[PDB]
Amino acid sequence: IAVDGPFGTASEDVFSYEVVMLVGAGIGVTPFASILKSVWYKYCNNATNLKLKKIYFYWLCRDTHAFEWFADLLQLLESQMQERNNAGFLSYNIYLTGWQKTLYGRPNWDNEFKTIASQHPNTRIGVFLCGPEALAETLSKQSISNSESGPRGVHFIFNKENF
Ligand code: NI
Ligand code: NI
Ligand code: NI
Ligand code: NI
Ligand code: NI
Ligand code: NI
Ligand code: NI
Repeated sequence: IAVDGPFGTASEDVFSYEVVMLVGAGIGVTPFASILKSVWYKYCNNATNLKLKKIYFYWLCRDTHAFEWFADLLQLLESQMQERNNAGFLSYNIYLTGWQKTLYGRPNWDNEFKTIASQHPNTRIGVFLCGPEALAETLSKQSISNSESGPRGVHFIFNKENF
């Protein structure tokens, strides 16, 4: 059993939230490949657990060919989802940082958290990451700064995972 596999801790944590923000940068996108596959499998066969309803995926990429296989995986998943009546389950943004649209540059995280927040009031959002320690700081800060103690407040819970 792998942490990034169907019965791994990371996969279980991801499935415990109604909505999640998954961020994978560079080689850090690799674990998410197995996680996305397992989540799609569970969604189609796991009657006993129906918690996860929405995935916001962020891919920070420098070399587009090095992980060409990951892009194909995203299209594959996206296709299967549109098929079995579930397009909208996954929304992904790809950022080419070398210098479902693909953008050049890095995201404005403050803007991203606000948008997601406004779309899911009174929701506990799990935030996950596999990438540079700095990006972890940013996500942590944003997660806290964008959460609200109010009744309709949104909660961004950054989950540490041992990839
Ligand atoms: Ni194992
Ligand atoms: Ni496993
Ligand atoms: Ni378990
Ligand atoms: Ni090659
Ligand atoms: Ni350069
Ligand atoms: Ni709700
Ligand atoms: Ni609350």
